[PDB]
Amino acid sequence: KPKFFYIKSELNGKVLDIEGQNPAPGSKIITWDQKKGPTAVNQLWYTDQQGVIRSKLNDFAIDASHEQIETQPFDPNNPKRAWIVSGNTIAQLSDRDIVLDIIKSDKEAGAHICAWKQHGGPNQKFIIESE
Ligand SMILES: OC[C@H]1O[C@@H](O[C@H]2[C@H](O)[C@@H](O)[C@H](O)O[C@@H]2CO)[C@H](O)[C@@H](O)[C@H]1O
Ligand SMILES: OC[C@H]1O[C@@H](O[C@H]2[C@H](O)[C@@H](O)[C@H](O)O[C@@H]2CO)[C@H](O)[C@@H](O)[C@H]1O
Repeated sequence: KPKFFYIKSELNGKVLDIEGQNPAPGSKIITWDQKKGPTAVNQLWYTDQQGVIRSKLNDFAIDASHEQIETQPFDPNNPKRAWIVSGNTIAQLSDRDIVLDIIKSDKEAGAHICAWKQHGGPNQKFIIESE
């Protein structure tokens, strides 16, 4: 029922990816080279009926409880787990000044992601790309 999308970095054209296709909670979200087709499941995302981002793989939310972002089951009363599309950024629903951010602008595949104060830099710039 939902249409899925990639979250693609303007820093290097790599996409957000649940490391190793791991459906367990606490799996790191990293940058990785884009896959197409049935194996792309851990790079595909959608927004739920309230507009909040989830993974196609396990319907988990993005979680910024730790320095590095990871997957966790969605909890509507945990502000660290509600992330939204906001123009060319992924923003924290509860604080729009906080966006997803490729740590230290690392351009290598496998880079980790953090929640950071918005500054307009290319490491905070993401394009939503329909599957
Ligand atoms: O390492 C990030 C990368 O992992 C891929 O999954 C690999 C896994 O890393 C490897 O240990 C196993 O032998 O094969 C899997 C499939 O190639 C993910 O597919 C990819 O999306 C990234 O998350
Ligand atoms: O650490 C997250 C934060 O890093 C900034 O980049 C810094 C980096 O932390 C530092 O080690 C290096 O010497 O200087 C970099 C450039 O100022 C990012 O700008 C910010 O977006 C976050 O990613």
